[PDB]
Amino acid sequence: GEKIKTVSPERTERVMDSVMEQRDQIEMMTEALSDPSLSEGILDFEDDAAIDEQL
Amino acid sequence: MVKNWLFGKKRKEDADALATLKGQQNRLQAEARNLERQSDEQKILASKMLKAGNK
Amino acid sequence: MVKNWLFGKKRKEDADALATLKGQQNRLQAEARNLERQSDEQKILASKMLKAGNK
Repeated sequence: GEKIKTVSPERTERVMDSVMEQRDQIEMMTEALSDPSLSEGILDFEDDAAIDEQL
Repeated sequence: MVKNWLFGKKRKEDADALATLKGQQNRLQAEARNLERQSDEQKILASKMLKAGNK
Repeated sequence: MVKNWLFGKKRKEDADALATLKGQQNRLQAEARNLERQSDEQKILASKMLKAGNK
C-alpha cells in the first residue's frame, strides 16, 4: 500500500502520455529536417521522357 | 506518414469509456423492459382481483 | 526555370491547412444531416403521441 501510494496509476498514465507526446514532437522535428522536397527534388521537370531516352 | 501516438492513445481511452457507458445503458434498457413486463402482469392481476370479487 | 522553394513549401502548408478545414467542415455537415434526421423522427413520434391520446 505504501509503494502504490508512492507511484499511483495516475502518475503512470501521466508519464506514458508525456512519452507519447514527446515521441510525436520528435517525429515532427525529424520529419521537418529530412524532407526530400527540400533538396532531392531539384529538377521537377518532365525529362522523365528525356532520361528514358538516355537509358 | 506521421504517427499521432497521443491521439491514438486518447482515442482508445475514449472508445473504452463510450463502450462502458453504452453497456450500462443497454443493461438499464433491459431492466426497464422487465419492469414494464412486471407492471403489465400486475395490471392483469388487478383485473382478475376485480372480477373475482376482491377489491 | 527558377525554382521557388519557399513558395512551394508555403503552398504545401496552405494546401494542408485547407484540407484540414474542409475535412472538419464535411464532418460537421454530416453531423448536421444526422441531427436533422433525428429531429424528423422526433416530430413523427410527437405526432403519434398526439394521435394515441398522450399529450
